[PDB]
Amino acid sequence: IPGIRAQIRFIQQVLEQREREDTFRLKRIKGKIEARE
Amino acid sequence: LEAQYRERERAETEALLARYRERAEAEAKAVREKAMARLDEAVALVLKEVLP
Amino acid sequence: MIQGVIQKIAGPAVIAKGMLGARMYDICKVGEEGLVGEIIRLDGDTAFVQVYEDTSGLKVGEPVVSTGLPLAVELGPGMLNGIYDGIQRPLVHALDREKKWAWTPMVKPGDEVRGGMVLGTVPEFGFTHKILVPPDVRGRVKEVKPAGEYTVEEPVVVLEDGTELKMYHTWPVRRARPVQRKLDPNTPFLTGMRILDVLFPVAMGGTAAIPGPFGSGKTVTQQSLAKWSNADVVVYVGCGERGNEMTDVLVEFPELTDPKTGGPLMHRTVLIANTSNMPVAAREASIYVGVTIAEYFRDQGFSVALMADSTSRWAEALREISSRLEEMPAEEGYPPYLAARLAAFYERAGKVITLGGEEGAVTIVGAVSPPGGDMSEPVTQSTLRIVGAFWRLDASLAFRRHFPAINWNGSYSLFTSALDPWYRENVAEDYPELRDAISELLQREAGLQEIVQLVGPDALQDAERLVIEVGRIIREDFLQQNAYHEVDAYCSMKKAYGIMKMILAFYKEAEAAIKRGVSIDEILQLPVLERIGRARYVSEEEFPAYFEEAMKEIQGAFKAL
Amino acid sequence: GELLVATARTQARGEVLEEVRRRVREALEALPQKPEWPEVVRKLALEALEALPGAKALVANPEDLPHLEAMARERGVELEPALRLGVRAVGAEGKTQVENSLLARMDRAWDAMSSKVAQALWG
Amino acid sequence: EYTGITYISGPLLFVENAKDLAYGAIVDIKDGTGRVRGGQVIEVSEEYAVIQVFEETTGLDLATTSVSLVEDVARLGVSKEMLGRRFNGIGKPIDGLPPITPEKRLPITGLPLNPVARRKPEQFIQTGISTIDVMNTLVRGQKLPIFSGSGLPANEIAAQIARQATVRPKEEPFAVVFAAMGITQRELSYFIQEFERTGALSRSVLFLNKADDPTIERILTPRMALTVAEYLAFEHDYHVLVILTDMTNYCEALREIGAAREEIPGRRGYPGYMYTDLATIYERAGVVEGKKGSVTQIPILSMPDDDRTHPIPDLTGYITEGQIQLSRELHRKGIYPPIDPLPSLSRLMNNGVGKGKTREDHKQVSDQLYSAYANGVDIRKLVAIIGEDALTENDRRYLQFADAFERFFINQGQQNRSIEESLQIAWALLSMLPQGELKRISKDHIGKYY
Ligand SMILES: Nc1ncnc2c1ncn2[C@@H]1O[C@H](COP(=O)(O)OP(=O)(O)O)[C@@H](O)[C@H]1O
Repeated sequence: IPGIRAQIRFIQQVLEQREREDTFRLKRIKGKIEARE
Repeated sequence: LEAQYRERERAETEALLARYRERAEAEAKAVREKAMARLDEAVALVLKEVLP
Repeated sequence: MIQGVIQKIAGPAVIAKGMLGARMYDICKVGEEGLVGEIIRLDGDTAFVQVYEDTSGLKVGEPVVSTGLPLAVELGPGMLNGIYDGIQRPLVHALDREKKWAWTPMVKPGDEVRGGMVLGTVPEFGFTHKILVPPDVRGRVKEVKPAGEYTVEEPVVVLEDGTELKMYHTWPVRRARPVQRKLDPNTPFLTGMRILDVLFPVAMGGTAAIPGPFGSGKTVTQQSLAKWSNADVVVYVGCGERGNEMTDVLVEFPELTDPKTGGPLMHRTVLIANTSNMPVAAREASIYVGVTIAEYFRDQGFSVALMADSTSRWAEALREISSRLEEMPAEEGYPPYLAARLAAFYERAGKVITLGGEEGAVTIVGAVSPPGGDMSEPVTQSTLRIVGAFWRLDASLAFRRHFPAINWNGSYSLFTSALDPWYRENVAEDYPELRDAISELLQREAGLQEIVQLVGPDALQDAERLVIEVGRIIREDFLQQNAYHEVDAYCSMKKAYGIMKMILAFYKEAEAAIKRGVSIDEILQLPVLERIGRARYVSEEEFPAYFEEAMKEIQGAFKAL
Repeated sequence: GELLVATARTQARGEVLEEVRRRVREALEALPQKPEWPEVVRKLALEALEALPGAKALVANPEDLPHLEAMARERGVELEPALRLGVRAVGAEGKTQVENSLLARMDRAWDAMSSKVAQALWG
Repeated sequence: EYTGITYISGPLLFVENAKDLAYGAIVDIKDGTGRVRGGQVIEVSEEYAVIQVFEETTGLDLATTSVSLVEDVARLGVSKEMLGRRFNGIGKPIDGLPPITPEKRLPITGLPLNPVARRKPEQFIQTGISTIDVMNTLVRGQKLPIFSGSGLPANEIAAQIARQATVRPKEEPFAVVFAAMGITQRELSYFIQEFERTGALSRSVLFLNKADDPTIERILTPRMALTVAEYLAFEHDYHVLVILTDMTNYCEALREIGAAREEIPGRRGYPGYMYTDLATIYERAGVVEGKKGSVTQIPILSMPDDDRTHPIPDLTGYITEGQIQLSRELHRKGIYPPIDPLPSLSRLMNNGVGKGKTREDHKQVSDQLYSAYANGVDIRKLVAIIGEDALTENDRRYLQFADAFERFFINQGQQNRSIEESLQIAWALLSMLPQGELKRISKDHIGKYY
């Protein structure tokens, strides 16, 4: 059961990894289009 | 045994280098003197390529 | 100033050119230095040119000349055995001007012809090249050469009293070659690989994407297909080359053999390199040059395979050209225009009824290389939306030594139903039912393993342990294939179904034995199991004998009870 | 000790190159205080207009002037900026900038033929 | 010919010329500076103005400041005498010795020589490390990355290979080119001392780029190194091993300027051109024409934030023939070298193994060890799920095999294992498994070698 929270925890952080950082290469690209224009 | 092995290398890592010092500088002298007589020929080759 | 121009400015990768008044949009232009470029922007007072190479070799005042071709390609005798690049040219001309070809007249003066009609034949390379009336040309054959020897530039025929025809023709790589109709996906492209042919079929003239991270085995699927697929000709666009992937293919493939004949595979191949030192323009045009050559061979009545290493790198080369042209960047800075273009490419795939009857086809297998596992844009995203087939090499399946490393849970062939009848009529009546049953097995295993990950495997009933036992045999004895073994490197259709029936028959017997209180431990160490495990290595039907060997062995287990 | 030799040759080999250069530059520095210097000065300025640039004018020390009013009278004209042993040129109003100097051209030589001079010295 | 600065924004400087425009790629020199300041022409803007990129800081530049055109790009002072010297990223001496006396002056972008043959990598390079030589053999012409992360001893491995590598009886001489990028002064002093003390320096050219050296000098470093390697291999017929640490640091510098260059950023803030610049480096490897020499690469790819999916390390995988991936988790368990045995591969491995190369059972043994280790590692997860006592007898053997593989095969007490030694350890550990469970070893090999 603390197996659940365990490896499955790795789960939430590859998940979370994936995008507050991915979602950001992006708010900033679009800036970048007419941010650059 | 180490006592007579460590002092072996030191009495060679002095003689060997100390010999290189005789070799190195004699080969320094040996590169200068070949250059310093057949030299104006070099100066000539250069000058002749700057004033064109 | 109609046919030539002079560089106004260069830097930032775009050459601005004064003149070139008759140049077409997307035509290749030639700089005096020998570099090529593509006309991208036509403006009232200049032409903007994308340079396919280093722009320091271009200076203001330099002369620029039209080529007249869309980016064009030459299509005639001399294509086979040839090695070109992104914009077709010896690894410069395209087709030998000196080489003599034996032209055989296949039309008489007075015959009425239309674009695609066959007027002559040339045994340029066995293959027999088929000389066709260029698309958009029809009328009456007023003059035609007799059976002799001629160079490409020579005129072999005149139509409508003066259009002159040669053995070759030019075509804009950017424009898909015309055809009467596209036929519906009906015939499978027999790969010889069990997982593909069975679960994720590719149809002759189908578009099936190959996608996954770097080093998952994407190219290898393509190369095995060429060594063994049922296409007569292969058009390999070995793009995204780097470090030495160019020299890796330069003197290597010239030695690779045709498993079918025992002759060089290059003897039925056309290579189209896309190296890093090449302009974004050339690599962009490479898929169009290849597809056109591919369409050319299918016109003869051949089934050709077009393997595109890869489109991720082609979209990066295109984004470089677009940004240099100052086109507005979107998602990941890619231009808006890409999705329609990429789709237009894959649309040129298909099995057709060629001009003058006869059937041929171009099957496309495209490599997918996302920036890094993200599997979004460019490549993957847009591609997986077009293609009908996707074979997902799985790095975890590879690390586990399960070959081919194709994920039977994440892969899909919209083509399964499209090709099932070919298998049912020519190989086995139970092909579809067998692959559906194996997939349900694998599907059930996946669900079971998820639960076991939580509550452990100790509570597992015998019925669930049996399903994992057989599921494992499917993975190890079927899904996994050894590309390095002289036998298992290729698995004929006949062998694929026979191995499937041995596994499925072992399953039924396994579930039947359990239902009669036979210990699973007794079945797990059944002697036939080790033979089923080495079945992929047998090159004789001795494999279907395993079915009877399985049944009697279970009987010996029904005996002991 | 083997390294102890190569470097001691390198220092020696250096000293000789650095003396061959010392002299080569002494020659040019004391070049103006001899004849055949005027024929040198003009021939430099010739290439300035003879090269890519369109014609306009050139400049030098005020002692290159006694030896530089020839094509000055042929619609060009001479002008110290301390030109030392060289002559700048102006191709137009848009400067263009072409400079033909003996020091500047020496430096484009001590690297062009670094081997040849060594080849003449030792080999 | 001389020009004048008309604009300065960070690394980008515009320069107007009244006569003769310098062509793209030419090196220009800024006048009036204490240290040499190079501007590389990038574009012709029109109106006699070019746009350039500085190779060092632009602080203190003024509009109107003078600039001269050198008449050419940048270059390598090529000579066999490059061996035994330590240089900067730009090829300037760092060892207090005189500047190189060139036999030829070569452009560095990869255009010079056209050295490569269209032949496959082949034949052995003995690194002296068992986990490479035995299980993931490096071959002449291959690109075999070291895949690591921050805190791991990737540089110790790189330095050890530099000291130890050879081409066992080859008629051709062997050389090392070692290039370091964005390293500290302490690291530079350490690398220098190591090459000098061991006598590894005698057969090596070393290029060192410091963290505080110009970003442009870092970009040029791998190009100086690859050009020297191609020269030695092609013109002198040598088998050359090039070691490049760290490609991720090279990428941080290239990425740093992409912004100043006006590009729309790609994923993770990287340059949109990441893969086609990186391709200019990984394309430069393989057998050279004549087949007397070859260029082999061992690039170090550290995971930023330990993420092997970051675009930099992820795009590097395709440029390699062998990959050695290091893992922090493994290092924290005290297993060194901290190689992930289920993520290290050999792309061209099959070309350097078997009868007449290593031994006939090499592929079978490698396949079986890889399969058993991967199963054993998964079973470590299963043990955590169910408990050790609930594991089957068969699974317990695979669990134990994973420990044996790590303790005995991966771990070497620094020690030069022959392929025969490595196969022997492999067979010894394989004995732990039931013979009936050796699915990937044909019976012919079991009888002959077990
Ligand atoms: N079918 C396969 N069998 C075994 N190893 C494979 C297979 N496919 C890929 N690999 C491993 O992955 C490496 C990279 O595969 P590749 O197809 O070249 O990658 P990519 O998907 O980037 O094209 C191969 O050199 C090999 O080591």
